[PDB]
Amino acid sequence: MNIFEMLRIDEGLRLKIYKDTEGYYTIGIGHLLTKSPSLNAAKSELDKAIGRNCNGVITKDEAEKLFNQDVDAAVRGILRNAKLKPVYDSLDAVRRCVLINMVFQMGETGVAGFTNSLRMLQQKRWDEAAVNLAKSRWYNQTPNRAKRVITSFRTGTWDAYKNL
Repeated sequence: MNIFEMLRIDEGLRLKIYKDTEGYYTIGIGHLLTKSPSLNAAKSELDKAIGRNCNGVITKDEAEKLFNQDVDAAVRGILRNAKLKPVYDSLDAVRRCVLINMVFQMGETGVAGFTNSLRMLQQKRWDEAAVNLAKSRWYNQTPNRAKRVITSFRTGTWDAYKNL
């Protein structure tokens, strides 16, 4: 299991513009297009992102390209962020993927806000950190995904995804 497979499980693949869990216009593998209520705004962002007139629809290849970009941008974001970098550097391979999953979903800024949890992961207090992470809007809103993530940090293995 790797970061792409893991995110492909959590986000799904959709080749037509759709609304995410929060109501935002999204495409492919969790690629947010716009927070704007306008489907047109969305289709506009899409064409700009793909470089073609897509009329709200993309190909598998195009979804994967956006996916490649997104994951890269997530890793680079972590590496450039003063709060995240040290956490990431302190973690093992599996847990690093897990942090990436969070950043892909909620953005750098969003994860960097989880001060206490970050500190606990840094300290390798797995159980404590799992309980702290569970006390969030994130968890309450997407509990099945959050639980997979939390369990992954908890055990440091891919069991939660070997199911799926």
